[PDB]
Amino acid sequence: KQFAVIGLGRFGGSICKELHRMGHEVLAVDINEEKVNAYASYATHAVIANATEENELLSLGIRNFEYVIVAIGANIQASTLTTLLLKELDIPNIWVKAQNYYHHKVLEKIGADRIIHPEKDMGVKIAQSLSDENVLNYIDLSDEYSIVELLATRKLDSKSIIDLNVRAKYGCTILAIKHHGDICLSPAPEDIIREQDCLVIMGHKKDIKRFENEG
Amino acid sequence: KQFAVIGLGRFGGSICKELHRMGHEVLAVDINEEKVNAYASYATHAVIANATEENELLSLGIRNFEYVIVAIGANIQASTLTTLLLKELDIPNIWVKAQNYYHHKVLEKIGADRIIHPEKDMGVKIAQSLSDENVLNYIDLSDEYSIVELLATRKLDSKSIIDLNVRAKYGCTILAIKHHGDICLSPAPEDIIREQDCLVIMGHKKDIKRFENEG
Amino acid sequence: KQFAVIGLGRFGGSICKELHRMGHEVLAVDINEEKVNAYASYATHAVIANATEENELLSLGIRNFEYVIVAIGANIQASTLTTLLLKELDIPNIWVKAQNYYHHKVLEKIGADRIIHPEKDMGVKIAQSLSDENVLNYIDLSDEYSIVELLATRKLDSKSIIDLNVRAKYGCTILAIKHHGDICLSPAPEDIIREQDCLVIMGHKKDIKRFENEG
Amino acid sequence: KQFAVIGLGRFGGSICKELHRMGHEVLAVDINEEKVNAYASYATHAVIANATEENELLSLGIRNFEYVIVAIGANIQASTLTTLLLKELDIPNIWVKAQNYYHHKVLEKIGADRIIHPEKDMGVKIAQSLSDENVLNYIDLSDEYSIVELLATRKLDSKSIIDLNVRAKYGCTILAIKHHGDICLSPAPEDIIREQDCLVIMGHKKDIKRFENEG
Ligand SMILES: Nc1ncnc2c1ncn2[C@@H]1O[C@H](COP(=O)(O)OP(=O)(O)OP(=O)(O)O)[C@@H](O)[C@H]1O
Ligand SMILES: Nc1ncnc2c1ncn2[C@@H]1O[C@H](COP(=O)(O)OP(=O)(O)OP(=O)(O)O)[C@@H](O)[C@H]1O
Ligand SMILES: Nc1ncnc2c1ncn2[C@@H]1O[C@H](COP(=O)(O)OP(=O)(O)OP(=O)(O)O)[C@@H](O)[C@H]1O
Ligand SMILES: Nc1ncnc2c1ncn2[C@@H]1O[C@H](COP(=O)(O)OP(=O)(O)OP(=O)(O)O)[C@@H](O)[C@H]1O
Ligand code: NA
Ligand code: NA
Repeated sequence: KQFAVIGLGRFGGSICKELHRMGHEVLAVDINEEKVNAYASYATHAVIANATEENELLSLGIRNFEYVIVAIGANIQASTLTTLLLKELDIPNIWVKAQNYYHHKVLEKIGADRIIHPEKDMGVKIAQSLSDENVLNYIDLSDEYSIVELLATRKLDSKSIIDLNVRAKYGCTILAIKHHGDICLSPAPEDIIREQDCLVIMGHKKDIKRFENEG
Repeated sequence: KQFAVIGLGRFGGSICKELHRMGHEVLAVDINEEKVNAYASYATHAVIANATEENELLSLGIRNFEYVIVAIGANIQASTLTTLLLKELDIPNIWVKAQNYYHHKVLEKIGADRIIHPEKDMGVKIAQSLSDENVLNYIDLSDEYSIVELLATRKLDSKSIIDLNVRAKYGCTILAIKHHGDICLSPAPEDIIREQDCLVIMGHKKDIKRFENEG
Repeated sequence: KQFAVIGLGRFGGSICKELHRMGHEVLAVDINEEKVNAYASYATHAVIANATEENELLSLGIRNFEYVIVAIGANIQASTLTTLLLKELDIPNIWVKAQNYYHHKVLEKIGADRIIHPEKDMGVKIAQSLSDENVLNYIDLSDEYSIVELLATRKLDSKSIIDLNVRAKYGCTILAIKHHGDICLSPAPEDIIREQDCLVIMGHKKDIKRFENEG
Repeated sequence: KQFAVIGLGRFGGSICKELHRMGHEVLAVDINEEKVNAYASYATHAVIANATEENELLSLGIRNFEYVIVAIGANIQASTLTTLLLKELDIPNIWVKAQNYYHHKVLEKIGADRIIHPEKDMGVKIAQSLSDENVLNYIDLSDEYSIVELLATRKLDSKSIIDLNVRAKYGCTILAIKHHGDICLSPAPEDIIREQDCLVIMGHKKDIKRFENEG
């Protein structure tokens, strides 16, 4: 797999550094000279180029990349023109970072395979942690079911798993308990719940909220 | 709970809209007139103010907010001077959006309770999906254990749960299977695995990668 | 018919002045204060507004206009987001002025009913007059047939229509002859051809060029 | 014929590409480095130069060109100083693209052989098509007579030429009928008029409008 990342910002530069860490061939393209010099050591190849130009895009050998990530999310004109060129060049996978709702609609029309909202998705996840401080990290399996990594309270100290009627009353299944950097995978009844550490739970979205308030 | 969000960007405006959707009192503060007019309907109170000024900050009644989120991640001077004022005003919870590694170190010194990297965290999660297309969304329970929502392949079609020796060989536990918008919570042996839909699994980080390659 | 012209440039301001001359209700929208003040007397209604904003676009009553002309041809971001909003608002006819080939392709994707190249079409017509000074104005009926308003040469002076074997040899039909501000519609054989005045001809594109060189 | 085009914009670059297509020697002059690199392949010779400088203008051998086209229509100072130099250098034909009415008056004073308004002429032609949707393209032979390429309506279907009394009542002559990419030159009575395709007509300006309303 050969990856090309166009636009070395906070979001684009993180993809370059992570893919280079995993041992992947990454082409880092940016119009800024200082950005390319900073990410020259964090990419297989770093080029100072304008992606809105077809002649400069063909000089990179961009047709040899299966995945191209257009991480420009503040210039709609630069973002939409780039993916119009890549779609014309028959790139199998174009992932674009969008800015707002209207930018999302343009990229969907001109054939962007996946459209990403990094700050919008994180802001929704952060606002869930602000509203309820008991949660630490959650993953939405669907619109009604989710896996929530809860934080243990003071009332849950010295409590066994069989004491908590999550399976019967709340209809939720405890998945894993982490104690002081040691994680217990699929605990069996019964285990004593320690102080304020991680507690992974799975259930309906409304059912987990009932467990937090009651227990 | 009263929340104040300072800086209505892509990240800050998403927290305002999500907290207002949940029914929370949100104060939206921005130095830009156009940003405040756009988010006036998505916040309980929207004020055009400079947060680096103590006199303007005290005019907002900012001492009445338990949570203040400083969502300025491109102006380090504006971000660090705001949280210095809020720390001086004894705000119990200050959550700051950082820009790079050096901005993270300054905010840790001047007393930021939680420091957030929205684009850096999403770029790491996106790069995991680029490297392995079988994964869809994952949550890191620890540095060695994670819950990965896999995507079913063609070889897993018409296969039962008991046929897959994930519990014995791979040491991984299947958590939930979603079929065409219908999610089965904690499936029992045995269930037929359908076509390319969601498949939630839990196990060691290295053990899940073995399951993807072999099966 | 109610027309809205967005962008009062050299091209947009000409549509406003011509439609207002014919007695049509024209809404002139521009983001520049000086442009609106200049065209306030040449439009039924002139508003200073940003067309990329949906709230400002709905304040104009833009849903009441059958034809909206987006005459912005130097800002691709402003041009493509305006027509995305108008397409979302179900405007029956959206005519957009494009900048280059790539801007033409974006507007075709997001549903522009007619795309106009004013300078590109005039430059092609002007370059035809530079290459052959005998022509004055031409209209392309098809890719092989055209009506060319020729200019009479010195060798065509004191020549009758029957003397010119355009119908038999060249396969071209003389349409109209203009003499000193007096235009003769469909002349009959034979009429004396005067000095260097207009001479409208119709025929194949290659056949007219043979007539110019030989006669 | 040797042509020089000064200013490679939307209008100037179209003249360069069209004249180069016809097989003419074109000198493309622009002050922008990126414009010259783009049109280097579409011109015989492309030079990065400032046309307001006499020393740079004489380095191009501009005295060897019969036609010079000054396609600068947004900088009046650059446009008027260029044609003052070319008039001083005794260029036989100087064609200048103007911006407004006052720019047209200056160029007429300092000796511009032909002054062109590309957006103003297209805006007038476009506004004629907006006012009456039956017309497609027209050419003004004079102030009272024109050739209009009409669009066939539903009431003109299955109608013969002799049925339409354009020659007797309206005083208009049908010139050519185009059917599905096939163009009939000077049709003879009688031909059946098909569905909504091109229909070229010639007559007085007021007489054609009567034909559209009645038929
Ligand atoms: N036409 C272009 N071609 C290549 N790179 C470009 C182009 N235009 C902008 N860039 C670069 O893309 C990077 C990211 O774009 P920008 O800063 O506008 O977006 P952003 O949404 O604010 O970024 P992020 O949130 O990832 O920090 C910048 O380093 C910028 O220099
Ligand atoms: N001193 C300040 N007080 C209040 N708001 C401010 C101040 N300085 C900047 N802002 C606002 O904060 C918002 C977000 O800041 P900025 O755009 O610099 O950061 P960012 O990291 O690029 O944002 P995001 O990624 O969330 O789009 C902007 O709307 C900006 O106007
Ligand atoms: N978002 C916008 N909303 C409304 N008007 C706008 C907007 N952006 C630009 N305009 C106006 O549109 C007009 C024409 O746009 P612009 O000058 O960028 O294009 P152009 O192709 O150079 O124009 P022209 O060739 O017709 O002179 C200008 O008067 C400009 O102020
Ligand atoms: N002094 C100069 N000498 C040569 N070229 C020039 C000079 N000044 C401007 N130009 C170039 O002339 C070109 C056209 O000029 P400009 O863009 O100002 O006019 P315009 O009327 O907006 O153009 P168009 O409608 O053809 O796009 C531009 O590429 C510009 O760089
Ligand atoms: Na950002
Ligand atoms: Na123009």
